Amino acid sequence: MADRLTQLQDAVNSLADQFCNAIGVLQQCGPPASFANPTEEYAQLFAALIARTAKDIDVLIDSLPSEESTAALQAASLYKLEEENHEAATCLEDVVYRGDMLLEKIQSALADIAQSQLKTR
Amino acid sequence: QLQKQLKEAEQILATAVYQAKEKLKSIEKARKGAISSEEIIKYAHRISASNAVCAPLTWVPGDPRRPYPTDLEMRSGLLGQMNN
Amino acid sequence: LSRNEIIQSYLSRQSSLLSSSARQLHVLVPQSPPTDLPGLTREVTQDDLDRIQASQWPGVNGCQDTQGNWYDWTQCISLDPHGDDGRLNILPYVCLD
Amino acid sequence: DDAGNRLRFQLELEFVQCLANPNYLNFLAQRGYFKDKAFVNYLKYLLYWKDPEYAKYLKYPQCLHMLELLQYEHFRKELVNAQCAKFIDEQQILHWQHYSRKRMRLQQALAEQ
Amino acid sequence: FSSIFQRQRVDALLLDLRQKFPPKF
Amino acid sequence: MQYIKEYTDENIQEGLAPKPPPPIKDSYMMFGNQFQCDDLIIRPLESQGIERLHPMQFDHKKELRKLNMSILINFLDLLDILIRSPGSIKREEKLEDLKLLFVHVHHLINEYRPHQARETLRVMMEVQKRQRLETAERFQKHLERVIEMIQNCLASLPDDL
Amino acid sequence: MSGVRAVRISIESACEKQVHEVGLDGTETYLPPLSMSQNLARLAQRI
Amino acid sequence: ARLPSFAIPYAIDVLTTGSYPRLPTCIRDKIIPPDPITKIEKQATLHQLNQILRHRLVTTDLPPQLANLTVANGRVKFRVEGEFEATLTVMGDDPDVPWRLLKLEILVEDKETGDGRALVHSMQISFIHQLVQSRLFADEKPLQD
Repeated sequence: MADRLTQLQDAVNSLADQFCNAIGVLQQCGPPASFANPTEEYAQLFAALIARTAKDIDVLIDSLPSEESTAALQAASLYKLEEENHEAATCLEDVVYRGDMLLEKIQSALADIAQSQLKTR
Repeated sequence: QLQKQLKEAEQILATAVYQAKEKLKSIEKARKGAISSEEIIKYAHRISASNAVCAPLTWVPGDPRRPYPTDLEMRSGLLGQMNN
Repeated sequence: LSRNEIIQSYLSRQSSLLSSSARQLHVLVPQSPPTDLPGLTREVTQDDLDRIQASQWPGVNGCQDTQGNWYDWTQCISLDPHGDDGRLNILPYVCLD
Repeated sequence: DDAGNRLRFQLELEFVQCLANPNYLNFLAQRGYFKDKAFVNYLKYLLYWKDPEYAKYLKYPQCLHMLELLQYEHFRKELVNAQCAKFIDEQQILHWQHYSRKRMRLQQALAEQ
Repeated sequence: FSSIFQRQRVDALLLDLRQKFPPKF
Repeated sequence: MQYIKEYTDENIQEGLAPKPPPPIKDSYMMFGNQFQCDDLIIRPLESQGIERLHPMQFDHKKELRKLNMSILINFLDLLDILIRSPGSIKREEKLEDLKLLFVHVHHLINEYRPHQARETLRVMMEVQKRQRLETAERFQKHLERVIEMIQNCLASLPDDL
Repeated sequence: MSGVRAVRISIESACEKQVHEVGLDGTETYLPPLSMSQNLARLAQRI
Repeated sequence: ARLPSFAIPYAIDVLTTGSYPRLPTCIRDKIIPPDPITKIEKQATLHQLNQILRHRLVTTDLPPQLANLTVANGRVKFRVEGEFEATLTVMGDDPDVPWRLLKLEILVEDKETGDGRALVHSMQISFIHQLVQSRLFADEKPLQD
């Protein structure tokens, strides 16, 4: 979850829910007639909410990606990234190898110093 | 005075090569398994078309769906039916 | 279903607005006649991959914006499409890990 | 044998994804088929789902973690208690709402600033 | 569903070891 | 619920008498209750079952904006139905009509779901690459420091001698 | 889809934060801090 | 009608290495005891313990009398040739861990006074093991004591 796409899905469903809620409120409750003010306030609030939801859906649509970046542009970039990841792997391996050799040398040197110091006693 | 300074150099290089070998172990595990991308996308669709590995977004306890097979899928499968 | 009351209707209001939400919108993007596999059909080249890796491409590598701030796919965009205090918060498109 | 292999395939895949269930695990523990060692040879045999070309088919994923957990055998002497099986169920379901809680945290952290 | 009976002397030596070297938690 | 007992009876044996794993199926299976035949498209098309309002120009963002505006205008026309003639036939069409529109607004954005999927792989790879190089550089800096550390200690030792 | 080319990715699984116990009402306790010499103390105790 | 997001990192954890780290480990930690230590890791930890033991011995005032020491496999093997065998080993870091007295042995033997049996029963050897372990936990200059 937590994507712009799930936000857009929930916004569209909230639009449909505001449609059903707006009709079910503004038909069930009203002042009778003449051949109330709370109902008028309800109508204004519902219209404002529907407009805001529409604007948000439009903004999220603008936000997602274009009809450029077709799937082949993703695939070729993926191929190039696999090659460069191989090269980065071998480079990391080389630096680790040099560090390992240096570490084994200094370790053996320190062991020999300790052996001499214990043998002198 | 040779010993103590050689020891602190040894310790710093030891932690450095240790973290580097951690990342190298993870790279070598990734080297063992290499799958085509469309197989990963297809399997991700089968794993999360119905909410099997990640929960539905509006879930309250008492909802029937579960991340395990469920009683109905068990009682209606080939395993429950065809042997009984 | 049968009855909607002030408190319950206001509950519907706050729940719907918390689910949903001077311009500060994204810069508009036109139609794109050059697309890489079907439309323009570029033989696999190299400028396109270098643009998709390093440069700023506003349809592919991110979402651009008025006031200039660039946002790639892993970031969350804060905007205000209305003239209110309420801010739209577009979540990240990818959500790495 | 095409039909025998087909039925063995489908029946085994429903069995392992069924074995994702902690409640079916408690049923198998209390009804006591775990102490049979034909069953432990079967559970050693079922680890061919870990291959990628066989895990391509497992729609319910957790089965494999519990399948490793079944091979331990101190595990199968356990799970006869319903309290530990209920605990495993609570942990599975509470892990399952993970990304949802990540969504809630991210939306509130965006909401405050 | 032993003790070889020279352990009296070793034991007295253990008591002398307890006194000459006390335990320290 | 049951336990496959014939194959577990088969498994208790020695020698080579136990059985091999079954071969992979590349056709219709019957797992659970649905079929889940392989080689399925991730997004099964809209032409299999319902109408299709949009041509092959299919520039997704424009048609999504079009479908948003069409949903709102058909809601306004449903309000015109409820004002003028509630007993008309058209409202049934109208209560079907925007339903079809809502289906398309879901069906387009589900077509962003493979793309999003592919794209998250791409950024994961980029982040993966970057982290490797960062560790490399980190380690090399440590290596350099260790080298010069050893050097200055060696630079100290004939000065003791 | 429509016969999109597949390329062999080899993605490192991100194993940074491993949840140990999921608490009731949220609040996971990520137990391992991934230490270095305490690994030596663990494996020295376990021998 | 809507299709939820594809949850790729779980599928990456499936298809590359066929398991699931993502589940709370309190299942396996509460029910199952931890896995027994293999080989390799054993040899590496023993080698690191040998190095730590060398560096800890060169700092402490070791008894220079007749205690020839061999760091053999994480065990310093303090053995005076006449009478006494000790095996010592540190558990954790270099500065502050005390010593463990893994095996104590008495080399003094006469097969006639002790009537063809050992001079000291394992009861008394274990008693001296506790006493010298306590005086190691007194945390003085330990090896002299």
